[PDB]
Amino acid sequence: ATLKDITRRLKSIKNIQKITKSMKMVAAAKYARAERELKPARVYGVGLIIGVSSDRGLCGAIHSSVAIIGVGDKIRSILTFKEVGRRPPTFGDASVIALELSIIFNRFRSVISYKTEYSLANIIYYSLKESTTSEQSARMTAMDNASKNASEMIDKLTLTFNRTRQAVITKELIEIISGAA
Amino acid sequence: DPAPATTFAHLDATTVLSRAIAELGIYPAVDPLDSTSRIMDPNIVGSEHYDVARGVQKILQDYKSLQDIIAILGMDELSEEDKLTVSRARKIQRFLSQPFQVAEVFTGHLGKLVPLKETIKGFQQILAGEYDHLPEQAFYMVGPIEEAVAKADKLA
Amino acid sequence: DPAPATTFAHLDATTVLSRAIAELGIYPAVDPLDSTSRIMDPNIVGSEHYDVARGVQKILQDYKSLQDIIAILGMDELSEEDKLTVSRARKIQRFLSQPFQVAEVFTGHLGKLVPLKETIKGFQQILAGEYDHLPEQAFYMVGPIEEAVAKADKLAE
Amino acid sequence: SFTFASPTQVFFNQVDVPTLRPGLVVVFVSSGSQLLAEEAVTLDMLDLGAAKANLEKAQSELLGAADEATRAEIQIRIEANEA
Amino acid sequence: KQVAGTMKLELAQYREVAAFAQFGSDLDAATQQLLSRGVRLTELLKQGQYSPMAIEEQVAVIYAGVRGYLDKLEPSKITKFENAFLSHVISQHQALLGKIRTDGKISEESDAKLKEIVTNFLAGFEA
Amino acid sequence: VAYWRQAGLSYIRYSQICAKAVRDA
Repeated sequence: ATLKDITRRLKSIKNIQKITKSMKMVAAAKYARAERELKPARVYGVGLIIGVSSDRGLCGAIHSSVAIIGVGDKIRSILTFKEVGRRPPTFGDASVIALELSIIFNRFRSVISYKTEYSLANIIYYSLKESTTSEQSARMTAMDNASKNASEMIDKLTLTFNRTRQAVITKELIEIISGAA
Repeated sequence: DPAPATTFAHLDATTVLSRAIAELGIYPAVDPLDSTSRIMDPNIVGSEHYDVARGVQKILQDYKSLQDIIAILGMDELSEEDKLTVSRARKIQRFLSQPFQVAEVFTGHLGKLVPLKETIKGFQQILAGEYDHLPEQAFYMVGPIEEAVAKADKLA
Repeated sequence: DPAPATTFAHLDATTVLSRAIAELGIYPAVDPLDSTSRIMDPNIVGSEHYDVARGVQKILQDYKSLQDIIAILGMDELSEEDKLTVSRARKIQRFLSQPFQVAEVFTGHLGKLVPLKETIKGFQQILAGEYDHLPEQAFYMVGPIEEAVAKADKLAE
Repeated sequence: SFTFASPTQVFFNQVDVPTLRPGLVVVFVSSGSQLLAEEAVTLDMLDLGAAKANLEKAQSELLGAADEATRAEIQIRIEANEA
Repeated sequence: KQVAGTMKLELAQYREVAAFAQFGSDLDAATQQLLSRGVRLTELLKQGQYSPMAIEEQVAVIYAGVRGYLDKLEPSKITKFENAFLSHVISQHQALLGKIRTDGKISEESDAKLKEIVTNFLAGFEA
Repeated sequence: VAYWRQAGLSYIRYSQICAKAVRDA
């Protein structure tokens, strides 16, 4: 509406655009690592609810699609283990969960696509290795789109700013001219 | 602008059209949150009419004041609660569109005229969540709610 | 606006009030990032006073710059250092609010006058993280920092 | 066909098997159940000069100490190190 | 001119990355170093009022950040570090400051002496 | 019955200890 208001929004959406881009780049590297680790994890995999996701949002419909234990801080806050997702999952993570004790996880397909004794720890591990590959791809995807949406909003807001900037000057001048005439 | 701004108070009912709405393909391009009537009163139209109208407007306003976050991050970041309100609001937005007898060349559809009781019932059912399972596009450019049901059946 | 804009240069101390702040129930509605004084100088008020004042302004400017980012991307995206500055800043914003004797008809609270010594100490301790464990609202609409502690105890039960 | 993998490495996509129980596989495995092992390694990577140090350290905590099932964990570590 | 160029370039590279200085816990070391050099040089551009500095005193502080001697020092301590550091060199190492003035640059001898003073001074100050 | 399975313990803890002992060597 007013130049000061747009000024603050513009600085805000400019920062977001940059952060979303950097977050896309971190997730791209995290996915690159995860997809490499998923290869030997699948061949190993071949041979109560409770719900598998992570602590971190900004990954689209990863948490919502999978949503009394739940691995991931998002699972319990929406509906217990914390500190998952940030560091790639290990078999030790699966053991911790199994020791504290269907299985609901996001299965990796591609960068865009994903779908919802000792072998007990194997199944938890399988779900973990698939989940993070899906989560890192989905975050990379969502942040790419967010950074694009931020870009288009920066342009739209900059145009509104400049039309308002010009209109303010023109209006002030017309009031001055009218008073003088 | 002083011209339209001064005109409002001379009216008993106002239908305010929106370019943004037209560009989304919703015709007639009525802004449902900026169009008013003096007879929108429970003692005049009855409590049922009034309640459904205000209920429709509440869900639309709730959808509106999420536009900031949706424009940046999309619908997938919202809570389940907010996603439900977005899905219903989008269906309501579409069910508010209607083929006009006069605009048949542009819509490609035969014009429709809907009885008041059928309008009340259709939006009542949507608000109640009776069609939460139906796709949004089924509600686009129809007359009565039965056409939205039939349209969804042809899709899936 | 030309009228207030031209007035600034005639003053030695400026207290700038903001509707954006009043709207939050923060009274007096003083903008801590737009109020100035000639004597806000370490050689006049002393280094302790000056350091705490600049520390308060820094934390509030850091929070102000973050608000808009966290409103969209979320608190969970902040580093531990950032969310510590957020929680402390929000407590500092609240501890700047104060019930006035002349405003009892508006606040429902008894008015309070806080000695300068107590003002410095109070903000020093919040900045130092001495009340990180206390709820936000304990700091709202009180006099000295001892009332915030007492309010926190009262807020438990 | 025969599949032999740890959660991180694939070795194969007669087999001598220790029963799992820490020991040598001839086509070193830690444990598990296609042969599935929590840690499967060479054989080139293992030392072995430090496993003796690990065995003696585990036998030091055994003469602790004391409280049951602690203890049982120490003995398992002794069994893995002996192999 | 022997220090202002390097500083200008490192701050320009920092400004490209600065927006997510608080939103990059898992980004790579190269951009982590740009950020680390970044708000160190920025802290060194802070200055009190009413004590303008001789050019040789300016370059001695700018050199310390540019050649990387404060990268391990907590950001918030740099302003108070410089005050203490500057008082120390003015009082005790005027011979050093004169050498940067008489010779019109920081030589290898001056560089070695400044390394000893800064590094040992840093460890005492951060305690 | 195995000694570790008396007061406690699971085979998951067994394997967890054995796997770590391999890494540490």
